[PDB]
Amino acid sequence: AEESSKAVKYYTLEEIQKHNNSKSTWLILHYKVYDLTKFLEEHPGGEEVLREQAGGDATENFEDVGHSTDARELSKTFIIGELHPDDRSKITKPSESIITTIDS
Ligand code: HEM
Repeated sequence: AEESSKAVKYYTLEEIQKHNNSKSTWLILHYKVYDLTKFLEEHPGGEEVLREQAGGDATENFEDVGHSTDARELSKTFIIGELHPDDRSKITKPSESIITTIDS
């Protein structure tokens, strides 16, 4: 009648957590929110690879897998929003420090 709205722009860890279905594959990369549902098809690992990560900040993982500057840039095509102040500094800014010392 007289209104409009779209583009998540800013979502909460929960909002993204709710979206973890092949239909609502939402995840957070680096600190933004991307629509995996739009990047489902694509990806070598498959659609799940994204779904299995959809439902929160996948960066924490996507960082280990060590994606390519292309994969990251490509995600910019799915970017629908970003993590709000509800869990920004909670995920925002990637980082990981683990000691690797195995043998098997
Ligand atoms: C929003 C984030 C993601 C995007 C846009 C993305 C994109 C891609 C792309 C383009 C590739 C092909 C090679 C490359 O990395 O450039 C790839 C491969 C892969 N990704 Fe992701 N990925 C994302 C998140 C993840 C997460 C969270 C995991 C782990 C849970 C994951 C696991 C893998 C694996 C195992 C491969 C296959 C390895 C290979 O191609 O040799 N990805 N991803």
